[PDB]
Amino acid sequence: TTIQKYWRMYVVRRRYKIRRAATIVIQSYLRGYLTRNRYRKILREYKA
Amino acid sequence: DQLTEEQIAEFKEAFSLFDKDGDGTITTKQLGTVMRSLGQNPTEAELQDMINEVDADGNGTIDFPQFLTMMARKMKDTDSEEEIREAFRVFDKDGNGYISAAQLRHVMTNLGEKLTDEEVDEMIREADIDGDGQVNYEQFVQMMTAK
Amino acid sequence: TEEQIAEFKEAFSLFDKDGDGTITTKQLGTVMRSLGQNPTEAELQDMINEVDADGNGTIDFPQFLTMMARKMKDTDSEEEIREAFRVFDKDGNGYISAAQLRHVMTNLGEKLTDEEVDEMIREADIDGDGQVNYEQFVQMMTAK
Amino acid sequence: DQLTEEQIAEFKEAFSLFDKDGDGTITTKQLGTVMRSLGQNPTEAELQDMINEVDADGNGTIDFPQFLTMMARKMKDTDSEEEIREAFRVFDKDGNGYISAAQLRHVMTNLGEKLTDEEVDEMIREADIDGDGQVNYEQFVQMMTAK
Repeated sequence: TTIQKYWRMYVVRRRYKIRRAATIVIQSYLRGYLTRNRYRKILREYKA
Repeated sequence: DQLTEEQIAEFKEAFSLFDKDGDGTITTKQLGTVMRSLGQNPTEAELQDMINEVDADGNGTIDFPQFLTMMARKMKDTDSEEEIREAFRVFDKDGNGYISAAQLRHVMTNLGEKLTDEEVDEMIREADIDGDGQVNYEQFVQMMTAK
Repeated sequence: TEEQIAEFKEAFSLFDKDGDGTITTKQLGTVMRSLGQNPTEAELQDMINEVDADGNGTIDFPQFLTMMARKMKDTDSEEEIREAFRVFDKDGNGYISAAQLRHVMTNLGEKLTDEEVDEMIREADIDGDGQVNYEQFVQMMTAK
Repeated sequence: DQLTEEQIAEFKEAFSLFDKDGDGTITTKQLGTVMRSLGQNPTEAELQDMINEVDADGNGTIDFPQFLTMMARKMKDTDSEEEIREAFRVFDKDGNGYISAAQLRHVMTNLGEKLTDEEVDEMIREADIDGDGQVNYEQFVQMMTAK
């Protein structure tokens, strides 16, 4: 029983941490394109 | 015995993760999934004990203060992975650290907390155990040590 | 390449409104996200603290280029994002629900604002309950 | 910074030109036209900065000493047509180096300084700019070469 509980919790924690890291990278990438759009708008205004 | 604000923030983050309703309530099954996700170390019987301690009022959902309370209890528990290694050695009939996957599955499922074959196959994949050939569990308990 | 460094200097000068020649930490992060790299909030603060260990709050160009090298190392290909989404996707065919993505993104790591959630939902044109592809969304974010 | 005699002669010739009254105190609106026709490449923000300096000097009217001083601060500016070509290319949506005259007009007028439609047509005119067709960048190169 101890090994069952320990195994299942460690596996779930590991998968949860992997998912959290992947989604944090995804969130950074999503902020990326909006910031790129703002920077492109600034460049476009300066060129105008 | 109080959780550090870093662990408090991480556990509130997981709390919001499981806030499918979003009102600050956690189901008992949702609480068990949270327990597995956080790496805290209860027994299924201990899980039911924590559940009924929460449900002494009868709400059936877990709030954040009592959440921090049993998390303090759980870090006070502080199980050791060397005990897990000794349990494996007792489980290992050979005693050399190499035990067949069939024996592991049988002992793993037919004692106390029964497990589905899907979970056993997932553990085999995680522990790279071979059904026929003996595969050392020392690597998998080394990964257990990370918690 | 040299053209990349020249464009980085151009952005450095244009963002600097006072023209001092060294950007501010808030401007630093803004241009970090604007230049194309994807800074995770923990590592974003990590590089912020590494730069501001001197405490000036201003970013000099040589160290700026060095941590541009750090950023381009940090940059993740579209394939990793698609694989992560597929792992999150129950179907596994590249079609994922937007509601699940919204909740996962908001809860995990940084808190994602509702306006930003709507922004990425409209960009990806993924229905909240429907199963729509996340991939072309990833490539068009990369292209921008 | 003091220029040659011919420089100041040309400057005073333009001074007499735009001085419809010949008083010697020219308002800011006409001073901007003087600056642009004289050979400078002034930013509208830089023009407004010059206007603020004139207003600090007072009366919003230019004098030839102030005129020569702001010459001395303005000749230092120099622009390369490659940068403007890159600006037009990034203005171009397709990125092939060819942007429609209507699209160019809309892109230039919607943001930045709200340049009037008649001077946009004057851009189209005298440069063989095709209204519906995409604008040749060599036309713009020649226009900036003529300044």
